[PDB]
Parts: sequence; C-alpha cells; structure tokens
Amino acid sequence: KLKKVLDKLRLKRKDISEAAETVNKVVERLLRRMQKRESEFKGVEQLNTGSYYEHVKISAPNQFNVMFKLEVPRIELQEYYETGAFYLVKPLSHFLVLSATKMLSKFRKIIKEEVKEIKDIDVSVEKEKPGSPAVTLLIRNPEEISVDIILALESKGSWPISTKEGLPIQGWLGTKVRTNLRREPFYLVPKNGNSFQGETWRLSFSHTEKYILNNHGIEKTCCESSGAKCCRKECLKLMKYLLEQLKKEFQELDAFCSYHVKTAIFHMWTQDPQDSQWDPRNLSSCFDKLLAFFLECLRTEKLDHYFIPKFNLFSQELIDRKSKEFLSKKIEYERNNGFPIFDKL
Amino acid sequence: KLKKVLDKLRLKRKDISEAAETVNKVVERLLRRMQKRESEFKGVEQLNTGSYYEHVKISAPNQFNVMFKLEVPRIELQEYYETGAFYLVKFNPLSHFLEGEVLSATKMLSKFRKIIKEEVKEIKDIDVSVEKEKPGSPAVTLLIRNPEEISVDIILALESKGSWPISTKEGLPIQGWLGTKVRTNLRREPFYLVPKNAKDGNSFQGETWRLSFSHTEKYILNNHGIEKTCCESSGAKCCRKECLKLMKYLLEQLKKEFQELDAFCSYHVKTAIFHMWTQDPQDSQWDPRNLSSCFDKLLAFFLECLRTEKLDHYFIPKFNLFSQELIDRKSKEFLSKKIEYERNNGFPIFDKL
DNA sequence: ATCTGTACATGTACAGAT
DNA sequence: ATCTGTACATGTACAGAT
DNA sequence: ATCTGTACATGTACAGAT
DNA sequence: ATCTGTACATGTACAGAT
Ligand SMILES: Nc1ncnc2c1ncn2[C@@H]1O[C@H](COP(=O)(O)OP(=O)(O)OP(=O)(O)O)[C@@H](O)[C@H]1O
Ligand SMILES: Nc1ncnc2c1ncn2[C@@H]1O[C@H](COP(=O)(O)OP(=O)(O)OP(=O)(O)O)[C@@H](O)[C@H]1O
Ligand SMILES: [Mg+2]
Ligand SMILES: [Mg+2]
Ligand SMILES: [Zn+2]
Ligand SMILES: [Zn+2]
Repeated sequence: KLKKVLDKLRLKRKDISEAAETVNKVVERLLRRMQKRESEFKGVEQLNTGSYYEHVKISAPNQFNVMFKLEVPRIELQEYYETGAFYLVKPLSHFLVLSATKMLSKFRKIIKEEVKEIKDIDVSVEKEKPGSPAVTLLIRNPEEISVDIILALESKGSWPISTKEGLPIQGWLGTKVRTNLRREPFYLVPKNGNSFQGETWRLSFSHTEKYILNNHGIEKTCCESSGAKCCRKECLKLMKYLLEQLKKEFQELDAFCSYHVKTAIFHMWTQDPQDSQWDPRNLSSCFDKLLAFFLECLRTEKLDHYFIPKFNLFSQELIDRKSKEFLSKKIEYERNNGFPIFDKL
Repeated sequence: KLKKVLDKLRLKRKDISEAAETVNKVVERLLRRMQKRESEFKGVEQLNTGSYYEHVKISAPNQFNVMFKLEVPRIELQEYYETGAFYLVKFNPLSHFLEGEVLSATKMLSKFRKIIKEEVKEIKDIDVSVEKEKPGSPAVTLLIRNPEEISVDIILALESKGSWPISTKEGLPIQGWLGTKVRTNLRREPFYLVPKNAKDGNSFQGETWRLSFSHTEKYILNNHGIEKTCCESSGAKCCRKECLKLMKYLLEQLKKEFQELDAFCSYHVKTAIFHMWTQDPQDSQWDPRNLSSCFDKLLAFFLECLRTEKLDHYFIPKFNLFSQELIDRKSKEFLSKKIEYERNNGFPIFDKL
C-alpha cells in the first residue's frame, strides 16, 4: 500500500542528475556575480537547504532551495511586538534600521541582470510574490524546475531569547547535540500593509533542520550502513504527499505549506524518540500516529514553531478556523477510506 | 559491593581543585615559554589527554597528561619495517633537528626537555622538578609537591592534518557502535606522532616516531554510547566508564605489589575495553544494574587476550600490544593467575590499603 | 590612525557535593 | 533531587604593533 | 582569498538470494 | 514478496596549493 506510494514518490537517478547539473550551473554563476562584481553582497556564501538536500523531496527534483548568507558583525535585534520570530535589525549603508525590502530589492536587481545574460539555459525570474523572502528562478530543462534563492543575514552571537526553550531535542538527540547546534550561527531572512512591514526580518533555522534530517536517530547508526533503517523520512514523505495532493485539488488550502508538516513531524520525533518507534515494519501505524497528531494540532489550533515556541503557525491570525476545519475533514476522509487520493495523478 | 569500591575510587572535588589549580599554573607557564623568542616550538598548542580529562582517573588526581602538539606541513612518512605504529619523518624552525631530510625525535625531544627544565628552575611559587628521563618514554614528567605528590607528563607531538596512515585503515572499528558518520569525522581530525625514544640500540633509534590517538580516545570516552543521550541529563546512565575504572584499579593494585607486572600498563586495559565496547555496542549491554556481569565479561576478555597473546591496538590492527617481543609469556601467565585468583575469591585486593 | 595575537567573556556537560 | 567547580568550545575586546 | 582533490555519507537501480 | 551486494550518482567538509 504505502510502500507502493513511496515507490511512486522516489526520485529517479537520471532526473536527479539532469536537474542538478542545470541548477548548479545557474547558482554557481549567480554566486560568482555576487562577489566578482563589487556588489554590497561580496562575501555572501552558499548554503543548500530544504527537501532536496534533506533527501525528502518527492515525485520529481523540481524545487531547490538555496541560501545566500551574509555575515554581519555585532548587529542589535529588537523583537517585533512579542511575536518571537520577527525582528528589526541594526557596505550596507544605503539599506538604512536595516530595511529588508531595500536590501532584498538590490539583491533581486543583481540576480535579474545576471539572469538576462544566461544564454545556454532556459531560465527566468518569477514575478515577486509579496510575503516571500526568495528570488525564484523558473528553469525549463525540457522539465520545469524552481530554485528559490533566499537572502540571509548570518549572526554568530547567542541565539535570541525567544529560542531558549525551542529545539526541545534533549531526550532524543541530546544535550551535547543541542549545545553544539546552538553554537552555530542563526539566520535572518527578509520575510515580509501594517506596522514595520518593510524592515521586519524572520529567523531561519534551515541549517539546523538539515542537520536534524540527516542525524535524526537516537542511535548514532540510524539509517547508516551498519545500522537499522527507520521510517522517519518515509512518514515525512507520505504526509508531504497527502498535503500536496490535497492542496492541488482544493484552493481552500492555500494557507497551508509543507513547513507545517515538517514542523509537526519534528514534534512527533521529539514525543517518540526511540528508533524502534519508527521501525520500517510499522510504517502504517507510524504514518497513522502522525495523522492523528496533525489532526490534534488542527483541532486545538496549535502548531508551535519547533525553534520558537511562542510562534503558533496555526494561530487564527495566520490561518482561519474554516481552513483548519476544512483540512481536518479532508484528512479524516482520506484516513477512513484507505487514502484514495494516493491513487490519483 | 563494586559500588563501594567505586565510592573509594571517586575523586574528591577538594583534591581536584587543589591539584588542578597548581597543574594549570605550571602548564600555562611552560606553554607560554614555548612561544617566546625563536624557540623551535613557537606555535605549539595544548591538548589535554588521558584519564583525568576522560573522567576515568581513580583514587586521587595525582597524574595528568598533556600534549604540546606542533603542526608540521609537508610531511612524508616512511613506515618502520612494517610495524604499523612506528615511522620515520621527512621534509624551517626544525632545521636544527634535521639530518639529511630526516627529523630526529631525540634531538627535538632533548631541546624540548632542555627548555622545560630551564623554565621549571624559574618557578619559585610551587615545589616542582623534572623527573630523570625514563627510557622508552616520550614524556617530560613533572614531579609536583603540592603537600601531595602529582605527576604531569608533557608529551611533545607532531600534528599532521593529512589523511591517517594506511596502517589505520581497518582500525577504529566503531561502525556498528558509534557509526560511520562519527568514524569519518574522527578520521578527518589530525593524527599525532610522538618520539618512540627507546635506547634498545637498534637502527633508526633516535629518528623513530610513534602514532598517538589520545585525542580520538578522549572523544570516544566522552561520547561512548550508541544512543546520543547515554550518560546525559535526559538519558540513561551506563556502566562503561565504571568498568574501565574497576579494571584500571585491579591492574594498579596488582602492579604496585608485583614487580613481575612492570611490562603491563593501563593502556592495555583501555584497549581491551575499547574492543569490548565494539563487541557489545548496545547501551543495554552496559546497564548499571549489571555492573558485575559487565566487569566480569571484561575480565574474561582480558584473560583470553593474555592466554592467546593477542591484544590488537584499536587504531592499528597489526600492532599486537601482547606480542612476545613486548611481554614475555611468563608475565602474561603470571597476570592470568592473579586475575583468576581475585575473580574467584571476591577481589580481596580491592580491600587493600 | 588601523590591525591583531592574546586573553577575557559566555555558556554548558559532567560529575561530585549537599 | 538540586547546586557547584572544572574543562572546554566559541565569540570578541583591546594593548601594543604596524 | 579561491580552487581542486579526496573521501565517504546519502541516495537510486537492479540481479540474485532468501 | 523482501533482503543483500554492487554499481553508479550527487552532495559536502576540509586540506593543501595557488
Ligand atoms: N513559513 C516558514 N517559516 C520558516 N521557515 C520556512 C517557512 N517555509 C519554509 N521555510 C524554510 O525554508 C525551507 C525550504 O522551503 P520549501 O517551501 O521549499 O520547503 P521544503 O522543506 O524544501 O519542502 P518541499 O520543497 O519539498 O515542499 C524549509 O525546509 C524551511 O526551513
Ligand atoms: N603503550 C602505549 N601505546 C600507545 N598509547 C599509549 C600507551 N601508553 C599510554 N598511551 C597514551 O597516553 C595516554 C596517557 O598515558 P597514561 O599512562 O597516563 O594513561 P591514562 O589513560 O591517563 O591512565 P592513568 O594515568 O589513569 O593510568 C593514554 O591515555 C594513551 O592514549
Ligand atoms: Mg523546497
Ligand atoms: Mg594518565
Ligand atoms: Zn533513521
Ligand atoms: Zn554512558
């Protein structure tokens, strides 16, 4: 049943090769233009993030996330109205308070200029979507591929106080891992008609999340060549697919994204830390317990950011009750009728 | 029972404070003197190693190991007659230690030791001297008299950042225990070469160096579980270190009574337990409730090593620490009888002093 | 004036003490 | 159970040097 | 500072074995 | 049906060279 779906969802080696070869060309050239030109983003470094680099991308290698991160010395953060995730912040002179919109606009300008000069790849820059920190590339290998270039500020200080109680991995990955993770930099991305709209940045833990995905067992050998396989990634994939399929069919679900599922499974991996609670033989009960957890998040209207406990991704302000009830009904239907949506194209 | 022995063996915070305060002074001052002037050892860095920094030092904080490690770029190793552990080194502030491209361990050690003695003479704050050089030892050993006796072994080491020598390829067999990512990451760290410093009267006597994995061993001791939470505040305690301590004590007590055991050292027990931790990787095979069977299975393993004359270096599989060349059969049989005796009569030697 | 090797500043795991 | 000293990893301030 | 070379983890693909 | 072993592909950390 679910093994068959996972077979469908598995990327093909051939497609992986073709997609990656084209993407790396475009990205390499963009990264070079950010330094070889005396741009205000000289020193920016590349960090690959999201599902493709975590090995949980499903169906096709058609969406790539990449961070162009810029180290900024001793910045001062001021939290935005107790939200936990959003901050004002203090070469960059002409982006003054460091304005996210002004900095993003210049960043975006550079990329567009450079993209116009690319003559061997069919590639363009997608119209800016308000509410997105990314510059999005649309590549036409014969097949459609999207690349989100995310601008990020990199700070090396202590993580902000709103995260103090986040990353609750102590009983799963442990205290040494947590302490070491919190010694890495933290990232601010320009996520953005009220208030301090254009000067607000959002914390990003994409780097931490990538380490977690690739080091996800309570045992060091989980999913390694001299360890046992678990089904943690496979459940993420199934849940991701369920949401994608539903979203494709129902405009009512526009406010939901894969990060909601990722966040939910992070909490499930914390609640059920033992690798034996994710035995491949138990794929079905595991998938099912994840569904039940997600439904409880929907019912209670509560899905805390894993890194920022006070930030509720399912607050009324972000996603209307109607949407959450709608998604509850549709998930409950699929669950009670053997997931017919998994059988469609 | 063994819990009571472990109570005796536990270091006291007071003693730890007094010992460490004095040790860190002496070491800090020695390290600073190595950076002065055109000393050949400018750039040498401190790495704390061995039982005290692994939290398996027993009885008293009276012996501390420290490495003064020097990065040497552009190094060619030539293995010494297929031994796995021993190397010539080839290629500069080290100019004065070279003989036609070959780095002399004994000349370098001698200068290192000269500088330390000179500096120690200038310390009027604590009662400290340099122990007569012991043949077969790379260390400059400091004898400190806080009112209590404390030894500090300062080991000179060459640090190479290249890939570990081929003799180690099959060593560190941690894949089923700590895993492949840990193994890979550990093998990306530098390797260390220390002076072999025998006066056996063999070819290349003064130019032979020995591999050291003290840094790797320290990481292993402090990250010893198959679960990442082993011995942590939101995990379960294991008894891996406690078994190491008990076995260490058994050997120390025996060694202090019996001159026949001079050839044995604590590294033999450390190596044996590393193999036992590989053989029995699950944290559940080191439950604290099972301290006795765990200690017992370790003893039985060590006894088999003694009987079969085989204890492979954990990093260098072909190097046999129990070879005939190192330890005569009589010594191994002697230690076998004494271990079997203690084991069969309730460990009376644990009740001594 | 600017730069930097050295030492202080901060945070926490480990394990001993209460 | 909670508290506390040491070790150790990383970030950063600055006297003395350039 | 930038670039390449090496090593090996995480994947996929498929035959032959269980 | 599943598992195991080998081949074949990409990503990624870091040393040593330029
Ligand atoms: N709303 C959000 N808040 C915080 N971080 C987010 C948010 N949306 C996405 N991200 C971060 O950006 C990364 C990439 O986003 P993206 O939408 O491409 O999802 P993904 O995890 O790559 O999965 P997929 O692309 O397969 O749907 C996420 O993994 C996450 O770290
Ligand atoms: N024969 C040896 N071969 C290889 N390395 C050795 C040998 N003897 C000692 N070492 C290394 O030197 C370190 C310090 O040596 P030392 O004799 O002080 O042992 P230790 O582990 O500190 O135990 P303790 O001091 O409590 O007996 C060891 O931990 C080990 O890494
Ligand atoms: Mg993505
Ligand atoms: Mg020692
Ligand atoms: Zn796993
Ligand atoms: Zn443990």
